[PDB]
Amino acid sequence: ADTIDLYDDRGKKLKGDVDLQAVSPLKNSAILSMVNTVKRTVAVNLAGIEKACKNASYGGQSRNIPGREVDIDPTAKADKIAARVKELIQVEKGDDTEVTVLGGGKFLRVAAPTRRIEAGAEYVAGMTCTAAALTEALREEYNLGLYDTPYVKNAVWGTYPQTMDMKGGNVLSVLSIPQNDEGLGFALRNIMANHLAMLSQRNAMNCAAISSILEHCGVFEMGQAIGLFERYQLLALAYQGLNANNMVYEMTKNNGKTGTIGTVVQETVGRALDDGVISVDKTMPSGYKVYKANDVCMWNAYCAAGTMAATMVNCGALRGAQAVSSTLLYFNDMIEKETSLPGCDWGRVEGTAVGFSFFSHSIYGGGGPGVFNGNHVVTRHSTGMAIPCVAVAVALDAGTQMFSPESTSAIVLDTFQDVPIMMNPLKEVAAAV
Amino acid sequence: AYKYPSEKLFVEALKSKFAGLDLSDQKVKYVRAGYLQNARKREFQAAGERVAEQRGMQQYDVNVHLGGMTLGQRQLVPYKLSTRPDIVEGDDLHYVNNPAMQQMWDDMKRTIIVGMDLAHETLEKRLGKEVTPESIAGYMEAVNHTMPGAAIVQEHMVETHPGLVDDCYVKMFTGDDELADEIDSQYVININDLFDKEGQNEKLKAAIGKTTWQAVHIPTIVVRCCDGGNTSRWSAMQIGMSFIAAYNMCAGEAAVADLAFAAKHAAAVQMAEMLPARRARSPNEPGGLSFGYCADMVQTLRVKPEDPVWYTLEVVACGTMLYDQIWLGSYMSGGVGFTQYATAAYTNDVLDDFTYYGYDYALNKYGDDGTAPNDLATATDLATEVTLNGMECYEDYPTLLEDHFGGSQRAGILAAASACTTGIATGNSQVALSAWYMSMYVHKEGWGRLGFFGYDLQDQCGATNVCSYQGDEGCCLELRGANYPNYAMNVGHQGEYAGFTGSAHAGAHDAYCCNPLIKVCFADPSLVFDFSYIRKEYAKGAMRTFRPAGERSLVIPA
Amino acid sequence: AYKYPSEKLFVEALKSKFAGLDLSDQKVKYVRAGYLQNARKREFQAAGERVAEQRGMQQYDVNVHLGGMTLGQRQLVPYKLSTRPDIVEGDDLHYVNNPAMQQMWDDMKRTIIVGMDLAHETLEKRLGKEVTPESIAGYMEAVNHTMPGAAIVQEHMVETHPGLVDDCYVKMFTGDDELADEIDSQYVININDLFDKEGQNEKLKAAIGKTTWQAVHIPTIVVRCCDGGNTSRWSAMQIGMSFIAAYNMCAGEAAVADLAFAAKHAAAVQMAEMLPARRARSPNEPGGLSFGYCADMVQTLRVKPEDPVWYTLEVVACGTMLYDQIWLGSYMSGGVGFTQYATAAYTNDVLDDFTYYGYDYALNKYGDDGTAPNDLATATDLATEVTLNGMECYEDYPTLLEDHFGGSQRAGILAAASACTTGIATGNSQVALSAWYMSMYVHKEGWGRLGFFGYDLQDQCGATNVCSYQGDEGCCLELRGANYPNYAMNVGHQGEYAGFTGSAHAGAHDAYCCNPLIKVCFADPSLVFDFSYIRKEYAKGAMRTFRPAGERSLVIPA
Amino acid sequence: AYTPQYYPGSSHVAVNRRKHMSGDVEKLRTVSDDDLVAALGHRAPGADYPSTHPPLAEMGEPDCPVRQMVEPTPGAAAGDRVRYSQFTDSMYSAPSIPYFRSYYAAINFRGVDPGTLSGRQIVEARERDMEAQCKAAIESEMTCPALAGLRGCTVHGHSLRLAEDGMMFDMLQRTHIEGGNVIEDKDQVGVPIDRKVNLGKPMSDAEAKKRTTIYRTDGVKYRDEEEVLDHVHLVHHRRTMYGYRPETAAETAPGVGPVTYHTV
Ligand code: F43
Ligand code: F43
Ligand SMILES: C[C@@H](OP(=O)(O)O)[C@H](NC(=O)CCCCCCS)C(=O)O
Ligand SMILES: O=S(=O)(O)CCS
Ligand SMILES: O=S(=O)(O)CCS
Ligand SMILES: [Cl-]
Ligand SMILES: [Cl-]
Ligand SMILES: [Cl-]
Ligand SMILES: [K+]
Ligand SMILES: [Kr]
Ligand SMILES: [Kr]
Ligand SMILES: [Kr]
Ligand SMILES: [Kr]
Ligand SMILES: [Kr]
Ligand SMILES: [Kr]
Ligand SMILES: [Kr]
Ligand SMILES: [Kr]
Ligand SMILES: [Kr]
Ligand SMILES: [Kr]
Ligand SMILES: [Kr]
Ligand SMILES: [Kr]
Ligand SMILES: [Kr]
Ligand SMILES: [Kr]
Ligand SMILES: [Kr]
Ligand SMILES: [Kr]
Ligand SMILES: [Mg+2]
Ligand SMILES: [Mg+2]
Ligand SMILES: [Mg+2]
Ligand code: NA
Repeated sequence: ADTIDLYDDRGKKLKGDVDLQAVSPLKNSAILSMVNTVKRTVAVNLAGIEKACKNASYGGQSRNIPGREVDIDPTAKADKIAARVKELIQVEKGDDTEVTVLGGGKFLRVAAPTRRIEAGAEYVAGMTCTAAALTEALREEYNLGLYDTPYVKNAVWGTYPQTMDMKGGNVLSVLSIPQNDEGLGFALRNIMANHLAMLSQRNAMNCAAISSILEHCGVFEMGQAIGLFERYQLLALAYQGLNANNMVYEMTKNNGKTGTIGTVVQETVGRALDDGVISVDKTMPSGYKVYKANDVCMWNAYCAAGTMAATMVNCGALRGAQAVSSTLLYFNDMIEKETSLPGCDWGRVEGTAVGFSFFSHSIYGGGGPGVFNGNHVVTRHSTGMAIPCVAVAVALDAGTQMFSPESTSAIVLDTFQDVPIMMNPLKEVAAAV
Repeated sequence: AYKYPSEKLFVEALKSKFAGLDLSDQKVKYVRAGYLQNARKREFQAAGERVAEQRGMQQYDVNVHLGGMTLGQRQLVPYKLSTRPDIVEGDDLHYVNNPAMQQMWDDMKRTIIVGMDLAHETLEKRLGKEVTPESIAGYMEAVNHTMPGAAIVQEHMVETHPGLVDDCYVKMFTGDDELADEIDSQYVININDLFDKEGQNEKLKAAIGKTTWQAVHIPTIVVRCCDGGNTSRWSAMQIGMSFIAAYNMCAGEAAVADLAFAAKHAAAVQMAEMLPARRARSPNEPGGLSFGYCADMVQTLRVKPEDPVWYTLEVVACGTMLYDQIWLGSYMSGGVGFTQYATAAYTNDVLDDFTYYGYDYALNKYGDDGTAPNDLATATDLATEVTLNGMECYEDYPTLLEDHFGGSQRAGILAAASACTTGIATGNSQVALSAWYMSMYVHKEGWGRLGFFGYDLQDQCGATNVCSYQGDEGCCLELRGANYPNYAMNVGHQGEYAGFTGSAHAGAHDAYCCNPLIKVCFADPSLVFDFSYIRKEYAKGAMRTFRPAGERSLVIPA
Repeated sequence: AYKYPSEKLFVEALKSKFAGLDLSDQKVKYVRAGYLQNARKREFQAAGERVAEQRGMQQYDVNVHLGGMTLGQRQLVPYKLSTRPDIVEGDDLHYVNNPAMQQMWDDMKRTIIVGMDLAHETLEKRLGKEVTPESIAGYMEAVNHTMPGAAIVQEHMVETHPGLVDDCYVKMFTGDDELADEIDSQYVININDLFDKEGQNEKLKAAIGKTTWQAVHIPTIVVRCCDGGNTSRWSAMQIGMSFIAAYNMCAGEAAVADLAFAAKHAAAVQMAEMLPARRARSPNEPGGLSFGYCADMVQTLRVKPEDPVWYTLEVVACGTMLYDQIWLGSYMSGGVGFTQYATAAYTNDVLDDFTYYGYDYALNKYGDDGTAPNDLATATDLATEVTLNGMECYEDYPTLLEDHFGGSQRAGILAAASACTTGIATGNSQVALSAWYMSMYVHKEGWGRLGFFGYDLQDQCGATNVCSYQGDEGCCLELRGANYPNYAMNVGHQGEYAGFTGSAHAGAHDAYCCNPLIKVCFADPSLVFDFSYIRKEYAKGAMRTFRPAGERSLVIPA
Repeated sequence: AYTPQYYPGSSHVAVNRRKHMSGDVEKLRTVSDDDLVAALGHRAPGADYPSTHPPLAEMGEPDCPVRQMVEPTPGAAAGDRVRYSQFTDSMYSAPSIPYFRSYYAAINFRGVDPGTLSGRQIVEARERDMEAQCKAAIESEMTCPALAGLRGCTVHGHSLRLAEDGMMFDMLQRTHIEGGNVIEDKDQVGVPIDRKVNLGKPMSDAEAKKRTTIYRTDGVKYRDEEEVLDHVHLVHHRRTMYGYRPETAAETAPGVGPVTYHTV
């Protein structure tokens, strides 16, 4: 079988000779917990609800419904509203329901009970039970009646159900609605990179882990980690996302002062050759050496680790997210030229990076790296080996972006910054083994 | 204030249809003339003969009607556009035959509103550019060259024929009077000049604030070839090109992607969002159009807000045609379609009579516009009186009943009159919605009939969902639209809902219902369709005197 | 069989563009004339002057191009339609300016194929009706009166002007010759007459079986007002009306709903299915169009199956225009758009030269059409030789490189030549797909460039996804389309994929690629656009000699 | 100890490719800082570097082990704006070809965002870092000032016939010849500048062909560069095989057929 050594975010060894299956999404209790956490946890913007009601700006986007203001102050009653929400959504005493006031009353962290997920088919019960509980709590707290409660309901739920989503509403998730899935099994792929950077508190090693875990959880749900492809995906998860054998950490550290995309390429090849993952195959008349992969899935995993380390060294040096698109492209383009072996995901990282570069530097769509995700038409094409790098680049940015994590995902930071699986994902995954 | 007169508003149209007829007669002689009585049917039959001969295949033929009868065993009657002298044949109000109707929809579908503040913040933050009135002026020139489909950066570009895209343009608007006055007026929607009644301009400027917005209208020919999903994308493409030229940016650098995300999403205000899979549609299609937005597109409110009924019924005319004839009668079905399900709401001054009667009743019982109690008791009183009165009109005037020959038409008009009266009286759209369903229920028990087989799905779900706050039931009327679940299927409601959404804000003497950006955008007289007098435009289209955009005569042979 | 000549196929167009020029010269004198060199740009400038005067607002103005330069600092060159004598200005091939291109797409979008067997089974089972040639004949008359928008059951119906909907019609077709022979031929697509070559008619009839289908084409004007989602609904409504009349049903009983479900869903064959939210679109839009269906709409294969290259390149012309110019260049973006990204594939006989060269190489090395080994080694040989030859052509003829001035154009044409050669040689679409990506990889290393910033997203994903069998990666090429994930964004690929899908079935001397129902439906000469000679139709549109449907001259002023 | 080999091929063009990749490119000219800054058009010569965010030392950074071991470039430490240089290169044997400009940047420079297209190649980086990378490229044998030029917009010309005097077509004519030297008197987006940047003499035709990385029929014919064609084939084949199944057995799967190579 395959074994890996597990290392934490500071390159300290956690556990040795861990069975690769023990970090599988299907087996590792910490990964299972992380999935459950992002499914059932939502944030409530009580300040946004208060503002929408007081200014009758239901639905957002400069909407104003003259005369239909409702003068309520939920941020001043946040503890009372939080207690009612908890009572309304909790299934059993002592269950895993949590409702916590944050920001002095401006926001609510709502971990809906896992039973409400279990009792449904999808993941939206957290969003919907919270929106409903909050609507009821506001109605009761402010003695609302027949003809004003509908407006307050739109302050919570946005333009739902005229729209399929809670557009302009004030119940937030790091997931999107299921109807936005591009295909089968894509819900865990639909996590905005800005969100991922905030989940990790801009710790780039933890961001790699959180993003890689959730991406490969998606790939398993898509049915693209079956049989031989399970080993293929699990090695990529372990080496790119879980700092297996400390390879990502060490390659980044040894190239952090003077290194470049190209020096990380060279280090990856040298490590593959030294470790026996690749060998010289034939030599051309010029002296150029064609390599061969002795372990094909492992060669991919080394390329995945190198792609990530290259992202950390190049975006780290720039302190800018935008270079991630070219890093992913040219790390893999040049490792192929260096070896005559295919690069990460056999060209699918390079290809993702070509279009991602285009749609982060052109008029046609996309945006800065922070708006992409594994469900985005531009960045969906690798099975999990591109987006973790994008999230890391977003975390490393020191302030070059228009739509930064702080502007789109501030509430995500506050909601999850005390959640152990997000504070130390690598230690949690190792401890679960 | 308004005083309801002695002669019913619908009598003129009856006398113009039936010169010399005693309007109390319940009986009539049938001559069973068939189609030859009607000039339009005769013209259609001859058109069908040409069609069949030119293509070698049978097409239109009145004699294919079943039963060995052609249309017109009874008298085929024409339609008067309400408040207009124009009387037209019914076929002239079919949307396929009526270019004013087609262009009203094209004008909405090809519109997107796009903020400029985020783009300007990008230029400052990422490039360190200074945004001045002079740089904005250069941008506005660039965008009005490029948006119709012309080139500004590359070499050896091929372009759209300017004459085919002559309706495409971009104007800016802002609550900041100092900036608005610094830009050449051809590029600016002048809020102060267009909204000079009842201080509406100051309400709009306060609600928009010192923010800058672009009203973008892409070419009609494009949305005709393509769909409403084209609009926000096309707009964003040429916005991006214009920023590249106007600020000397790299023609494709990371910051351009930020401009694209702003123009396409972060600062984009669509007229309508997408729809679910069973009725899958791109954005900017009628199913996604909210009633608040539909009411804000209609501009009679800025012309004569002192008569809230007139604006209300112009919104009814706008919405009933769009939602019933084009959306439900074509997008969601097709064929002969649903012309008269909608014409009942904007012809022969019937709804006008019923609604002005209600307005007068409410003015004398409850007081002035917008001051009646916002409660179920008040909705009950107004809806019941307005509905009874209208039913008595249909009962006392046999040719009025004959005009609204389908129960669904009568249901929609009686309920609209009821809900518009309530909205004007209370100033509250949600209370008016209670009155709408009240009318339906009263009507049903009076005559032991209401509408077509599936007319009152939403009406029997109706009263209980007015004041629900549950996830897929609760919603303020302004934000409801043609995808609100109960409303997603059936004729004879959606445009009326838009109408009395307008009626509530007209009764409150507001400047708009739901979005001030929509309101300013559609006031602009540079649009092809005149959104300030819907029924007059429909008359033009029916009389073949409305010139639409998007024709291809410049590039086709004779 | 075919012999590749000694004069390159593209030389004629070069000589017609540059009278007297030494085609080997690498340098040229630039005179920097600007737009006044070009009649079409001068016409556009004058058109923009009228637009601006008429509406009070600046529009097109060549002088707004950045840098103080107008288009035409180099020579602006025209385009020869491949295999045609017609040379046109490039703007004449912009889809907005070209009614033939618009009508080709409208003819696709307004088409739905609907089975009749389920409906006949319903009438038998639920009503005990007998379905005969005589009852079917009565139905076909009914449906050709009703489908354009005319009434058959109710009284006082208003109808579409038959001249506005003259392009709308329904024909039936069937593998059962006995039935096809009993129906008036004006109502029948004659499979035996249209598919007389190489036994194609017997292949189609065997694939369809003794089943009966309707080819429904709703009015162009309707899909222009609305969208492609209108098509199956409009069809079903009038199919339903026609069954009610032709079988004396209750006009609205439970059995009618069974006919509706059959017409809308259970027996309905859409041209294209819906798309995900990011690019939400109704059915019957280009993103949902599979390459197999696109190839099967083109009819050159029934005209001259003995020259597989001609049909292949007509498919390329159909697909590149639709997918790049209309779909990606408008629905998914807009503006000036993507005319020349597509014209590279259907003008100046360039792709023709590269592809006939490959065809001759394959014939001499591997043998006749369709007999080459279906393997990666064969894809490698053909793609490398065809790509190297084409690159050498661009290197040896500087004005050829100048024609395909964008690398994206060169990449698509070199790879299309490679994959079309491989498809014709091997008769296998999937092997041809390996050849397509091989060409890209060879090209990139030769010149150190390929296409635009984002051109080879799909191509770097490409080779590894040809033979994947994973959920969202694996797929045979015939069933891939413009929503296959890697393909969902970028120019220079989709229409070429359709082309060499066709090439593989042309090489195999099949009668169709993917669906025989589509093949028969679009062979019908009653369509407005001639699907049997795409590039000839494009030339007519570019020369303003193509008459499209859907115009409104009958109901507008002048 | 791993020795990079960069790229296959034995022709002098492949040797030039490895030179660009490895950074072993000869300096052929000098461009002063003030001249380069004027050409780039992002700030006045002599002006302070504008900022997009405060210096890192002033605002501090999140607690991140990667930030703590990856050294910021000087421009990142300073908070510079991300700016760019963009070059277009003639297909008539310009020394540079777009992808190898991007490999040069990606191998030899830190914190860079290179982009490759057919008619333009861009390097985005923090402004002062961008300037250093552009100076290195523009002063080196990677650049001929007739066959290549700074073009931040309106890039048309890489695939066009050269002007009679050897200059690549530029719709904005940002450069022109004066007495045998290429002069630049507009910035890279076409704005006139108040100076004449003298970029020196163009490469002769023979020099361009000795220094070029492009394969074409009038130089090193691509068809004869078998090692490169072998490399392309091998990478395509292995991508194809492993997409089917990522294992050695896929390399002889049914459908591969008798794959063969020229030099191995
Ligand atoms: C076949 C149906 C069942 C169905 O699914 N739709 C039908 C027919 C359909 C067809 C009729 C076209 C034709 O005549 O060929 C169209 C035009 C839709 C289309 N396919 O284009 C239509 N009805 Ni219907 N349908 C209407 C109506 C109605 C009224 C008419 C009652 C009366 O006393 O005349 C009744 C329902 C009711 O009783 O409430 C009705 C029923 C019916 N409606 C019965 C036919 C009734 C009959 O046998 O005569 N429609 C109306 O109530 C007014 C608007 C009118 C629509 C056309 C327009 O809006 O101009 C038309 C809307
Ligand atoms: C601003 C961008 C970045 C972006 O997102 N899109 C642009 C511009 C956009 C605009 C240009 C319209 C105008 O001039 O105002 C349009 C027409 C799309 C639109 N908005 O309608 C377009 N490109 Ni572009 N674009 C093209 C192309 C190209 C080629 C041109 C290279 C050359 O040597 O001339 C290069 C990419 C490359 O190098 O591979 C290119 C880049 C670019 N393209 C650079 C501008 C380059 C410049 O500064 O000159 N396009 C082409 O390669 C051919 C097709 C051509 C398209 C028009 C048509 O198909 O007819 C047009 C397609
Ligand atoms: C990426 C995506 O854009 P967003 O990132 O969602 O704004 C998508 N556009 C496209 O794919 C544009 C493709 C056509 C223009 C570029 C052709 S290469 C769309 O609008 O749905
Ligand atoms: O008769 S039904 O009510 O089914 C249809 C009315 S158009
Ligand atoms: O320059 S880009 O490749 O972004 C667009 C080409 S149309
Ligand atoms: Cl397996
Ligand atoms: Cl010259
Ligand atoms: Cl292996
Ligand atoms: K349309
Ligand atoms: Kr959240
Ligand atoms: Kr008409
Ligand atoms: Kr042109
Ligand atoms: Kr914008
Ligand atoms: Kr809309
Ligand atoms: Kr009133
Ligand atoms: Kr009743
Ligand atoms: Kr030509
Ligand atoms: Kr034209
Ligand atoms: Kr009629
Ligand atoms: Kr049917
Ligand atoms: Kr389609
Ligand atoms: Kr191949
Ligand atoms: Kr062949
Ligand atoms: Kr390359
Ligand atoms: Kr310079
Ligand atoms: Mg008054
Ligand atoms: Mg010569
Ligand atoms: Mg033959
Ligand atoms: Na050889």
